[PDB]
Amino acid sequence: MQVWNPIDNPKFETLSYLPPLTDNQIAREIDYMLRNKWIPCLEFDPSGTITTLPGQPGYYGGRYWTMWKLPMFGCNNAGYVLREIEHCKNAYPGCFIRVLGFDNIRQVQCCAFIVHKP
Amino acid sequence: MQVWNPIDNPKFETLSYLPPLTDNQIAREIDYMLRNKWIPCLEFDPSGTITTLPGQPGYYGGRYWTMWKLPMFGCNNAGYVLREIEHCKNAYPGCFIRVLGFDNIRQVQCCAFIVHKP
Amino acid sequence: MQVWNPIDNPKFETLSYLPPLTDNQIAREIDYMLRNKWIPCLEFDPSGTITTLPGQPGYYGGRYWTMWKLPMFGCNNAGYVLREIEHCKNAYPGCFIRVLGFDNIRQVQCCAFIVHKP
Amino acid sequence: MQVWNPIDNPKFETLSYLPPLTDNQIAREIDYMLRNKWIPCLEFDPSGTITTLPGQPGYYGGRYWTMWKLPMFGCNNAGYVLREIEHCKNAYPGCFIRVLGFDNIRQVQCCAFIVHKP
Repeated sequence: MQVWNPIDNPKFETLSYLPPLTDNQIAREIDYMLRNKWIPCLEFDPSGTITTLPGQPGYYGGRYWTMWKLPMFGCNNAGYVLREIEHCKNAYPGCFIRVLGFDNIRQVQCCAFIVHKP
Repeated sequence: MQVWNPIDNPKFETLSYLPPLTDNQIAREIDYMLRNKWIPCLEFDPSGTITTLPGQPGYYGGRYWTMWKLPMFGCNNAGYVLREIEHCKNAYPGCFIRVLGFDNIRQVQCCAFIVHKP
Repeated sequence: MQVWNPIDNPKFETLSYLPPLTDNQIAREIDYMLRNKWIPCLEFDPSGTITTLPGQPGYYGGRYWTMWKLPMFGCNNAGYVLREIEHCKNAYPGCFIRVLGFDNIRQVQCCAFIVHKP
Repeated sequence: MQVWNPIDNPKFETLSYLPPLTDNQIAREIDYMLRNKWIPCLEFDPSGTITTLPGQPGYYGGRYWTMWKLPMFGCNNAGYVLREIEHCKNAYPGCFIRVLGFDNIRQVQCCAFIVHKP
């Protein structure tokens, strides 16, 4: 029998229950988005809390982050996405950073995972 | 004439107005729960405050604590409950700890008292 | 022309716009309450702020203080009220203190002023 | 491509997106108010934040400041407005300061800009 820790144990959605992610395993999730013709993007924010309202169902605060430059339309190689992450983290070394993708035919995001923590 | 102190004087429900509890007087409240065929349990939480809501009668926040492992079904000797409290005290030396009992025929708790303070 | 200061300038109701009160001028407001057959009392509290509620007219929080021992029924000399203030000042040297009076025929207070500040 | 900074970048309404203001171009915005027959005034406050209410459209908190002495009725030279700003700066060296103007025929303010920051 073992006990799960309730104090100071935050989580960050998908892939947060596995061992930490290495640099190889990161450029295998981008070649899967490129093989299906999706569009990469980047974001950053200094905090991650959630706020509500008294009597309004389905309203939450803290779901929008700030966009780095613009979506990378017409991209074929995975060596540019990896270089943009390094430019992002040299200017803001005290924020979180997250990677997304875009399906343009169904208009919905397809991926999300964290690559940097403060 | 004497004056009761209003500053920094919290209380913790049953048995809090008596002198502090010794190790002998603790293993006399367990032999009374065992003589009536009840089931022991343990809990712990870092805080103890209470919160309310504007216009909802009978709603309070801060009434659930975290359970240690599981209720001790089929227990006859009082030397195991005393050993589990010591295992609980080494993992979390900065929390409160409470002892409970269960009546399975009327479905209601039967006792509660505090054994450790931060 | 001169300017009235808006920063860090609290006030405490009646008699608070006059120069500070000396020990002589304090035992002249008690002989005026005793000449009309009223009953002295004492109070103390650590804070002095006021709160409200969203949509309830005439509700304010922070209007009750704590009472020292009991009202002084049947008191004729002013040397006891002055001695009780000194007993109150040694037990709680970090609170405010107020002096009250009671009219028992119209059931309403008649006086109030501050004698000690933290 | 360049990125606009989202962290710790407050703004103060009109003329805040231009380079900082020198002493020459502070005595050119007053001769424009004097040529149209308007009335100068001054203000100061220690903070600059805004607050709202749950369900009341068009209500905001933090829109009133404190007035220095009085509006300058019948003023023709711009050397008095410049001297009053210096008297205001020695008494309260930890507040913001604003300059206003008044049109008495349409009853509406005509300008506002900041001249001192903490």
